[PDB]
Amino acid sequence: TAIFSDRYKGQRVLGKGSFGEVILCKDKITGQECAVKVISKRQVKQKTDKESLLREVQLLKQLDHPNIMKLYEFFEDKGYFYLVGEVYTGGELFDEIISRKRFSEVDAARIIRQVLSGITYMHKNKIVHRDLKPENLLLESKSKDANIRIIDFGLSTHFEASKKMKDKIGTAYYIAPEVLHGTYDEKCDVWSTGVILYILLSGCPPFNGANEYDILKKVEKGKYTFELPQWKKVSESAKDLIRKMLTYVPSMRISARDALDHEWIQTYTKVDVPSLDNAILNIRQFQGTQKLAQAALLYMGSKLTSQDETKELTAIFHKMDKNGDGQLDRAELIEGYKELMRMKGQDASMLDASAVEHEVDQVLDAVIEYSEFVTVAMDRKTLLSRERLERAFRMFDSDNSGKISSTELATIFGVSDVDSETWKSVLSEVDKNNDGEVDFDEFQQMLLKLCGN
Ligand SMILES: Nc1ncnc2c1c(Oc1cccc(Cl)c1)nn2CC1CCNCC1
Ligand SMILES: [Ca+2]
Repeated sequence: TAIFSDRYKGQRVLGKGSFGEVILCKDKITGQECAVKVISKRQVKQKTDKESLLREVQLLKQLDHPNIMKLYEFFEDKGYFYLVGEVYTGGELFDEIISRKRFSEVDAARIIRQVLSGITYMHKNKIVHRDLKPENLLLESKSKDANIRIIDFGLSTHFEASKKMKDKIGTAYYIAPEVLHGTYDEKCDVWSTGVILYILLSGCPPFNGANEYDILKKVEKGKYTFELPQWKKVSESAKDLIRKMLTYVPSMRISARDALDHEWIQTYTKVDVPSLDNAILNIRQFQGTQKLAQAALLYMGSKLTSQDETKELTAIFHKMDKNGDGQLDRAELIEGYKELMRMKGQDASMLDASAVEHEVDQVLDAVIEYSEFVTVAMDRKTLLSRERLERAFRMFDSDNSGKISSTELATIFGVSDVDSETWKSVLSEVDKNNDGEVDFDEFQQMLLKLCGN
């Protein structure tokens, strides 16, 4: 009954999350800022009925814990769901960890106590996460003492997971084996936390592989070891907790509540404690790899979307061109730009007609010839993905060599799920005399060829 766009105005894009885009919105009356997740009904299938989702939303809005994202409102229209809640500005936990100079078991214990405290509270209220991963751990604010906030508790119960690799990066490392076979309960979140803890103390995923399916095979077998040099400096109580959290049979696995009472959490959140330097280095490399694979898939996705929309907007304006002089008025360009989103679905950044008019005004200030309007309007859509790709390449290239080796390409394309023979074939066409490494432009050329260009 209540309309989302009548209450809130979209201010900035916050980024892509599970099931949808996240937008920084502001209440038009009170000035309250909020983070809004927009879920497209045509792209995301519902697992439950309308009344089951309404009942969970009503419960989720009443729950309150300092390590759980606060939900404020919920809206639904013909084609979307709008989940409105509190905005957190500290970024992803792992992006803050790689910025600091030192990281010890005290820092890892304080992180995991917060995550376990939030999970314990949500399990007492019969809510399961299922998709707990570092990307769902946000820091409340930019301060070094900020609490961790878990986002997306309870959503996996009501929305089906995306099958596209651009939406599944990192997910295979943390998923509990019982989730893969279909019988699972709240203990799956203890397993996921166990994996995160293993990565915080060693910087290496316990279940790894050269591609998504190889990771899932290791997860399904459930076997892992503490046979890496970096585990020698870690306490025995930490390894005991990980062992209890990564116990295969969920009825034998420790509960979130009992993981809080574990000796490791009690000792390290209240006796020599060195900095886990090799772990930080490995987390920094792991984070850079995941972000570059993700940036590569989103670059290819936005390039295909841009090609689709460039051609559709050209056809719309060509039909609207009454005399065929290649030119149109501002009012006509709004009509055609609105027509594009009416058929291709509403864009998260274009919440209502007023947002569409402002986007058209920004393009008209740079450039009337409708072909020029199309080019500038579509380059603005890809801007973020192109600069994210170059920035992620530069971050991955930690020695500033300007190049990425074939072994690094194999790792990146493995995480991106691009077949080995497919990317090597593309590399041969970009540079016929390739010498086992590519610069940024050659890498970008490879991605353009990997999406039909
Ligand atoms: N609370 C937040 N504050 C700031 N940004 C948020 C979020 C967030 O979690 C949401 C935001 C709105 C609704 C729901 Cl159900 C979850 N998702 N995002 C988007 C981020 C999530 C982490 N990677 C970058 C994009
Ligand atoms: Ca390099």
